[PDB]
Amino acid sequence: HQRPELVSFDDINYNDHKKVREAQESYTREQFIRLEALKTVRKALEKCYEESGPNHFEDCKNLAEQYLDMLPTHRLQGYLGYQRNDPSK
Amino acid sequence: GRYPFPKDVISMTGGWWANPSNWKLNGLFATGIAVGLALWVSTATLPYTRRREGITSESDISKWNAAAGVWRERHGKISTGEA
Amino acid sequence: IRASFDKAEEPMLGDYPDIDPFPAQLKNPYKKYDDQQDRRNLEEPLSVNDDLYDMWSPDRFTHFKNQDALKYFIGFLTIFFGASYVATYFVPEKAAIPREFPYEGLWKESGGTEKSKAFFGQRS
Amino acid sequence: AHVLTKDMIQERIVALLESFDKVNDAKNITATANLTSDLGLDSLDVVEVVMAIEEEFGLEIPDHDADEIKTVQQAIDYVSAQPAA
Amino acid sequence: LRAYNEEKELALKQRLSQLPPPGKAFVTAKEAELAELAEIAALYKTDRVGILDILLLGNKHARLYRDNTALLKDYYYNGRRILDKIPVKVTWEIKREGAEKEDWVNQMYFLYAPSLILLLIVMVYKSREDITFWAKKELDQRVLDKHPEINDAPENERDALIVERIIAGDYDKLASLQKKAT
Amino acid sequence: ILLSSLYLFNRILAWQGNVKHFYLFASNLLLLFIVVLYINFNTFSNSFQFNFELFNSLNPFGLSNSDISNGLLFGIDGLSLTFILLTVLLIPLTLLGNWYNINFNSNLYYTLVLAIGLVILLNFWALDYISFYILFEATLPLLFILIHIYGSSDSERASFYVLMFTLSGSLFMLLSIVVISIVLNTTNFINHNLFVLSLDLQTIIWLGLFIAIMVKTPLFPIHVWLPVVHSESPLAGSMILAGLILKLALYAILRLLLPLLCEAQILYTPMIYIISLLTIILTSLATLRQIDLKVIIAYSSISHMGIAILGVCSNTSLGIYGSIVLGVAHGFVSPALFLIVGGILYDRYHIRIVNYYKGLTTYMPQLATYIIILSFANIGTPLTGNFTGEFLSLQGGFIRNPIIGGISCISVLLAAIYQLKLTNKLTGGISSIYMHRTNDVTIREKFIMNILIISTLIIGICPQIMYNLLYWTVNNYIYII
Amino acid sequence: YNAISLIIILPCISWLFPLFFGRQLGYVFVTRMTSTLIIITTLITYYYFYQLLGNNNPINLELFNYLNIDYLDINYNFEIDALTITMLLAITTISSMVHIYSIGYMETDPHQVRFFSLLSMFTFWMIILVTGSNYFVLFVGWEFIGVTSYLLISFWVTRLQAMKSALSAVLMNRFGDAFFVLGLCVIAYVFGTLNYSTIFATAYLINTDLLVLIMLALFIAAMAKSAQFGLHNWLTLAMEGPTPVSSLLHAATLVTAGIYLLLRSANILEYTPTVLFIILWIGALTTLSAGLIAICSNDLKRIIALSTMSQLGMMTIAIGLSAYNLALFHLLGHAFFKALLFMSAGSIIHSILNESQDIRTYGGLLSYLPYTYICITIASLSLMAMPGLTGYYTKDIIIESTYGSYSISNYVVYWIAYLSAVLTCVYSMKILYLTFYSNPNNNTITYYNAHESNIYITLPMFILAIFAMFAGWILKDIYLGVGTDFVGTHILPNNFSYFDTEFSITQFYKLLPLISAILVSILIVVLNEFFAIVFNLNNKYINTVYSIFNQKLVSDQILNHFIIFKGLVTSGNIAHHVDKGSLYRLGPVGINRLLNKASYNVINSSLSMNSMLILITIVSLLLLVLVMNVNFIIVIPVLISILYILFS
Ligand SMILES: CCCCCCCCCCCCCCCCCC(=O)OC[C@H](COP(=O)(O)OCCN)OC(=O)CCCCCCCCCCCCCCCCC
Ligand SMILES: CCCCCCCCCCCC(=O)OC[C@H](COP(=O)(O)OCC[N+](C)(C)C)OC(=O)CCCCCCCCCCC
Repeated sequence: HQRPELVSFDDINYNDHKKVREAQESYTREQFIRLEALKTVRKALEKCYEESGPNHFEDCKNLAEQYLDMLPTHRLQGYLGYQRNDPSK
Repeated sequence: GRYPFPKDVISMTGGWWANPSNWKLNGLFATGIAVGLALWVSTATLPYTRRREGITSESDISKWNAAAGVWRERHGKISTGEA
Repeated sequence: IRASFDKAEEPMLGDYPDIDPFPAQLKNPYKKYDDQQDRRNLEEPLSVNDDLYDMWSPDRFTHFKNQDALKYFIGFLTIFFGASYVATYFVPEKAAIPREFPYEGLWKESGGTEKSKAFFGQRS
Repeated sequence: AHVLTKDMIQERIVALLESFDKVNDAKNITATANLTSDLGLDSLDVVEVVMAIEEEFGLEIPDHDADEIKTVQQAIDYVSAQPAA
Repeated sequence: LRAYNEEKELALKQRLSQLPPPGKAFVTAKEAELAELAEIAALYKTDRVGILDILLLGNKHARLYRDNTALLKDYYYNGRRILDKIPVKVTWEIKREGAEKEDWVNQMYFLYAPSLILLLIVMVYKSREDITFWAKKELDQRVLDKHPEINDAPENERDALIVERIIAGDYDKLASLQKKAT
Repeated sequence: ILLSSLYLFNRILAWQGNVKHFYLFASNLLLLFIVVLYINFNTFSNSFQFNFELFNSLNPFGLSNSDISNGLLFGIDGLSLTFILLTVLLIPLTLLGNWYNINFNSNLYYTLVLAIGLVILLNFWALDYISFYILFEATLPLLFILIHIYGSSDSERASFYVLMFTLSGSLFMLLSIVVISIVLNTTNFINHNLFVLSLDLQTIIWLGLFIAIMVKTPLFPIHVWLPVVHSESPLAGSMILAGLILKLALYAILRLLLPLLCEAQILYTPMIYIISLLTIILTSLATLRQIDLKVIIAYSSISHMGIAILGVCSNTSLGIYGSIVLGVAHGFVSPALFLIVGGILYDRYHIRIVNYYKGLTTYMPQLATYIIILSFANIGTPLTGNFTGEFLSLQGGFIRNPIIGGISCISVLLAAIYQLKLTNKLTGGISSIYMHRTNDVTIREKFIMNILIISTLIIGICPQIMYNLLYWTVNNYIYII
Repeated sequence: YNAISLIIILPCISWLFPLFFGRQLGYVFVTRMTSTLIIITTLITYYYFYQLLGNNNPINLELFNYLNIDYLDINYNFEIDALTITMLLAITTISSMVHIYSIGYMETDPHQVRFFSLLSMFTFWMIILVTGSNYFVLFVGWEFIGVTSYLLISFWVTRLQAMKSALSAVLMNRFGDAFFVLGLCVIAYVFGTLNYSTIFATAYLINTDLLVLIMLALFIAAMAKSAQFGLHNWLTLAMEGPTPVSSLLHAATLVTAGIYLLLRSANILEYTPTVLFIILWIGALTTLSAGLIAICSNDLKRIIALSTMSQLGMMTIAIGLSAYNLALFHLLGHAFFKALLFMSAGSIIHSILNESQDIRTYGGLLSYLPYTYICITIASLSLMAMPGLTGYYTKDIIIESTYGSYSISNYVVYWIAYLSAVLTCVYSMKILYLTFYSNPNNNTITYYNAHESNIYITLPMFILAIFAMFAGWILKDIYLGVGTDFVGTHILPNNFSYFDTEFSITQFYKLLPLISAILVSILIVVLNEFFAIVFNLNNKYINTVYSIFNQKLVSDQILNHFIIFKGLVTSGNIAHHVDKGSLYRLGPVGINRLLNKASYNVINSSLSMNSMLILITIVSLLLLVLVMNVNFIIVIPVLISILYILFS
């Protein structure tokens, strides 16, 4: 199981392509991890609902609210937006 | 009743009033393949079957909801309509 | 020739026969034809908009005129909807008050929270 | 299923004409009889007859062909020429 | 495999010469000439040279053989089409059930189809090193790394524990990668 | 090797006289070679892998290992690999579909066909703007010659259309490529997202690139050349053109446009959505009143490409994956329909007018089954890759703009209308009086159609099997801050 | 032994094996084998239902992944729960019965292998539809049943009208499918998934505008599928197919897919009262229109189909009341006696040498066909909700829930549905009388040769008769029980009114439908037998209204002329005037003309002329540059004019 070392666009000189590729890949992989977190949430919600039936509302309120919260933020967003813009300035 | 039909026309459905002279032996073969396929798949898909409730415990469910509350408190998360 | 869209095409033909189109469905089906199903004989001239007048064309109905059928359709819908809407006024009132539920309408059980009991919660 | 024979057609047509009232006579009905001449049927009465024939054998006669049959032989042969009769 | 024999072609050429053109060679539809057409056309499927001679020999033999085979092709297929009879067995029999191989089938069936099968197999098995599996493993390892005591819990309790911890906390590193943001 | 293989080619030509067996063998070897490459392809990396350079000054005739790179660059990532696999799948079938109906100058015909296939395959390997453009135009002379010599009655006008429209778009593409070259002094695809041009310059370059995309995809209102060029092309030309050359456009968007002109693309996206909704609705409607078989099949492709475009500019991972899957599924299905109309019916009856055809089920039940299957596949039945592509593309489009995507959902209906209206007349009714009975579909035709059907079904039941090559790509091009 | 696996796979075998091997087996074995497989499937479904009533713990079958991109995770997941098992009861019972029936009904036809394979295919894809655990599998089944409907309605391929009807059906259901795809897109965007569990877990928190959008799209899909008055014309064209096809389609499955889609979406439906209102009122309109057309039609199959439409609208009303158990129970009960109606109709048609379907040509067959008479009579009486029959326990309580509804406005719906019921008794009695009770209208030879059908036709009618008498009573507790938890739909307590509709009902409203049904039946029979003039009048105005009602309420006219034909005309306008008009003007043709003219002009005394040219160039250049020095904008028109001279 590979765990490549994380790199950020902010530190690097964009003229070393190896580092830039590593930054792009690291950003993508973190997005995918965030997706896995969202899916874990959703699977827990499904199990909660299926076992709680009529009182699933009270039993699963926390999971439902959290899943609805992480939906707009835990998708893919791609690295071009952040490498091509520096948020400081 | 019936009428003449071109004999050269070959269709995998058999065409007109297809009733082959060895149909009983081909039928034995067909039913053998049928039972084989049905039984094989019924056994093969057995591990992927489960009941709806009783799979997880109340412990897991309650602790997961509590963890979700913990997450929603670490962030600033009000409830629906809570305003 | 008869329809507006066929008339529109008359400048766009040069040396092609200006045929009067007749719905092939309305050609009586007891005459003999080279292709009985399409009710066409061989080398019969084709109207420029033929594809709208062959047998494969959408069926045409002769009983009512198109405008008249439109009048009937809209009339049925209007009378039905209007009669129902006006009937809503002349309505008896019920006899039993709507049912209610404990715990301020079970607002806990349909999720809900103390800060929001109006969104989730029954008649109590 | 059910299949008709020329003689069956002829027998049904003969009975049909026998029961018609405006006929001159019943005995005079021949296989080659002319409804217009021998049986003395009106312009419209032969029309009534052809309607009866189509209603009996369960077919539909076009206008151009109905008026063409003038003798009972013509009628029998025409009814035998149609497969769904 | 070597099977060429220039003696035979220099003979086959005039054996062809006697016959009318293959376009008009069967338009009669006597049986003797049709018989000789049967045998000469049968010569088409009797393969008459292998690889050792096409590689080694000169081009005059090449052109002569090419013309011979062209005329044999024509006789075979023109008869087979305007007679409904195969030129094997040697006078024109009707036995069309089987013994028919087109030239494309060997290459396609024995190379292209195995290639597509191989492609499907490779895709199915390359689908295993998917990023979803990698990320599930990575999330599990991050939980185990931060919190190694669930390594003491028994197998069935483990996975529920990892799920608990995942739900509660943001084990990702994305914000850590976004250092200029704060 | 090359010397020996050339000797082999020459000897086979001298003895056999028809190159076509050699070309079939060659193309099958190329397919096997690409599969070997896929085996050895690392999928846990977003980097181009099988790199090589040509026409470098230190080694004009070989590969370059120099520290200065002034030649043409080639290499592949997952996105290029997908389309390359599609190409090598399609080429041998393109050779095979004309195995018997070409009886004159046949060697030249097969040479042109194989050359066009190789040109497209190489085009997918290109890694910089100049080589991409070179191989992007190199087909036009071959297509012109092929259509002019081996085409149907109206083939001269067809050849002139296929050359002129594509040149017209390509020269504006050339303006954009020249501007990029002189502004950046670089042309590569490896690091071209690292250069952030001023917004105005991006807006200007985007115009030339997108004009090329409009002509090549095609999109409304400059699509009128495609139905011609298709109807008068020979079967190989039509199959190649429908199955690969159109996907070159989609690959062009993803490779040349999105990584470089991100902000300008964000600015222009609603214009793209206008043009795609136009092409879908209007071409689908115009298909209803066509009377030629090949013309109708040609009109279908434009609408499916419109849905593909709506997917590919959606700025969502789902939209891009849907566009790719739809491209691949279209490359499977459309060649099959073109095979039917222009190789089976056309080679048996030598006519394409719809009125002549009717009730083909009675004599040719197998051909009728094939028509039904292919048509329900073309209109997007689930468990076919076409449905997955259209569904994901529509999801992306609806997310990017809910109104426009919601209206675009009418494509399902419109596609059903024209396709099923065609197949209704073709399959049923009483057998036509104008035509006589001919053979049913043969072993070769059935083989080709079975290949295409099983491919589209396989990716339709489990579209995930493509993900291992494309999971980097679905993130490499979306622009979210 | 796995119930769910066998249920999904035996019908698949019964579908594919005929297609793979029909030339090798022949229609004898193919018919027997497909029938047997469907019987085994039905028995397994019954056993499963028995156990589920014992223990409501549904089985799930989770298989390989369809899609795992971004947030969307779609899997081939199947489950069988109370709703699904109800649907599967209907489906498997009627499919098995129709397979048996088709052995007899279809014994003469050349193409029986393809027919039976298609019936089995349709059964399989419907089972897939109702068993899938997420909206995607639902869609797969949803569209494949449309494909099979196309292939069945055009089974007699050589008949032009058959293929036109098949095209109509497939295109209207593709309209429904376009709206369904819109709904799928919005569901995936809003919820991030298609699974039932997640959507139902987080439905109650979602913004109501989004829910209304989703539910309007899905309801349009179900409206097309369930032949509501917006999209209904295909329903009555579908009787172009063989009678067993109409039996399967109009009773158990094809028209019930829409009702199932709404029933599955119930949890979403509750939080969107607006669409519930729209559903209720569209259902009322459909039931009224279907009954009105039913009175004035003369074809047997068309009558039965319009009855199907009316009942579909009535369950649509039941949905609109949030009485979901009510509509489900009517769906299940209606499937049985509707299939029986169609089968008995097939027998009646087969008894006639002409094989006519017109009701005005049947005459009196009560002596000739007593067993078919008793079967059709049982079916009708179940349909009119006669006391102690299965249709009673469905139809009467649905009628009463409208009065019992909390919404004040639903009292109009009460009278509308009531009119529809007595309307229904009217055409049921008309068909019964005109087939068995009237004086003979067909010629003598038919009455000589009129005889019953074979055992393969008779047995399924017998079985469906015992069902249409006993099933409603034996099952009323399961679906309409005071406290029943079998179907686990979570009804908003505010909306739930099933107690109110029973306690609040008065003797007048609870008795009026039954009394009116019995009276109007007797009235129609006695008026037909004693005062035929009142029916066979000759008034011009009444003939006009009758003509309106006979032509599907002149809606089919409206569609074919104003939508379909106008769209074909507009397509012609585009394809010619735009595509081969304007686009070619700004294309090959216009450019060709422009270049011809310009080239002709530039080509249009080898010395003197050229010398004049050189002077003119020199002087023109001098003057032009003088102008440019003055002001460059002024020279642009001069250059334009110069080019106009030279090229034009
Ligand atoms: C006329 C149009 C304009 C023409 C412009 C360009 C014309 C180019 C002419 C075709 C030549 C390109 C194909 C051969 C080049 C690749 C040869 C090679 O050796 O590949 C290099 C690459 C790296 O190899 P290496 O670094 O040496 O390490 C080996 C480790 N064992 O090893 C690899 O990774 C393998 C690379 C596989 C490449 C696949 C190429 C697909 C098609 C091959 C033939 C195409 C011929 C095209 C003919 C029509 C013209 C376009
Ligand atoms: C005729 C219908 C029979 C369907 C069921 C019978 C199969 C018996 C085994 C059951 C498991 C299963 O179906 O999946 C089959 C396999 C195993 O996947 P899995 O990991 O075990 O499932 C996951 C279950 N979880 C979620 C519990 C872990 O998946 C695959 O290779 C996916 C590739 C798709 C097939 C390749 C296309 C070739 C088809 C050619 C098209 C014409």
